[PDB]
Amino acid sequence: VLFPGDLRTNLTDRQLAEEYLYRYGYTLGPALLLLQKQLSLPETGELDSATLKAMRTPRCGVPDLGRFQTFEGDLKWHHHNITYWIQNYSEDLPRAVIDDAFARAFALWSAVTPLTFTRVYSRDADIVIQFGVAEHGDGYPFDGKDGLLAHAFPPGPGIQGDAHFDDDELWSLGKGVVVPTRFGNADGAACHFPFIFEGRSYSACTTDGRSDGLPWCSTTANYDTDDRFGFCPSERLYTRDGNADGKPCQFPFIFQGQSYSACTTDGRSDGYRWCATTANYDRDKLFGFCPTRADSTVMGGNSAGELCVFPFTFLGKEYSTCTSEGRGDGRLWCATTSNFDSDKKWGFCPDQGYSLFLVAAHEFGHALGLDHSSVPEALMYPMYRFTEGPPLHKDDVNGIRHLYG
Ligand SMILES: [Ca+2]
Ligand SMILES: [Ca+2]
Ligand SMILES: [Ca+2]
Ligand SMILES: [Zn+2]
Ligand SMILES: [Zn+2]
Repeated sequence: VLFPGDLRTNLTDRQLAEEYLYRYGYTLGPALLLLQKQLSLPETGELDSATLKAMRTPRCGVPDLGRFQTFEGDLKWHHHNITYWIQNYSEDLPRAVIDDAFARAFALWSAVTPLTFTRVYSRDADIVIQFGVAEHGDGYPFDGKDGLLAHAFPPGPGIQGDAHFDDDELWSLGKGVVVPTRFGNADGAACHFPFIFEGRSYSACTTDGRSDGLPWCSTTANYDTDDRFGFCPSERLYTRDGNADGKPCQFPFIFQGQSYSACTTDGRSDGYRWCATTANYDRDKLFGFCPTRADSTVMGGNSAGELCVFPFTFLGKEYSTCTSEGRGDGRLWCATTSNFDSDKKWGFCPDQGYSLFLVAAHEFGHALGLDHSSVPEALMYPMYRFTEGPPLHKDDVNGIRHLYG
């Protein structure tokens, strides 16, 4: 029926083209014609449906023509060992997955050149890596969800060689929120969203098929045929850090003489959720931090930030997984209370997100001196499109090789 707080203000075709052609350095037919060449679209010189479809797809924020500013130097590194510093992390992913995605993105390039990359921990690095949100320190602000996904600067001193990723995007490995599991039979392997269990398709973790309320997930596309799974982040299964050694929270638990039935911040200013791992913290003084559940935290709607509540009632019916019921755009949402028919509290469920790996490899191409390829399947192509294979293409290789070795 109706979804309040769902805002539709996405720009019209003309405003979009005007901004896009301005932002990526093209500035209408002459400009459009250039854009179609850069992207290898039919060169019609008209704002056609293929051109609009492209302006509407997520891409890199680095201009296709022109540069961000005047840059110092010949824009090619002149020492082979390049240093990089990861100054901050996105919370959408396990810090280790982030470290690894970047390491792998760098490896695609050290592979076909004499360069090598070594992780460092100071602003000293040749390449400083950072997650930022809108205005983030350099005068080239990001645009909120889905516009440009990131950007980087050519080789050089200062901000040059740096790479920035827009944390308004859901960062992942491109196939749904990255959720490493605990205790399944899957060795800690990550959840495979979407997964099939007893029929149904799940795009998040569920507690159904269980009675203990532990959210789990298949680690393959079909659990029914594979029997491989693991448990998702839950304070009912484990806790992190603290002194409880990982033991699950116990509800309820006494603290400051007060009885809690959920994690809490009382006693902290850093909004971190924690809980006692025994029925009484004052007596036993054992506690741990409640892990965060990214697979089912909604975006947008009138409850951004909150968790899907399953099952939830929609049109008298019961839903136990994210749904697209009630929508014509097929997108997934969930209610953030058990009854949506009365509460109307909802949000959109996490999507595939953007591969931190692919985007980083693309941006590192810039931090090394490369520009945009006009070859659709090449890594240095401007637009984002998720693919499973190795991403360096012949064109990327010819380009990085023209600069190094
Ligand atoms: Ca630098
Ligand atoms: Ca964006
Ligand atoms: Ca984010
Ligand atoms: Zn780019
Ligand atoms: Zn930036």
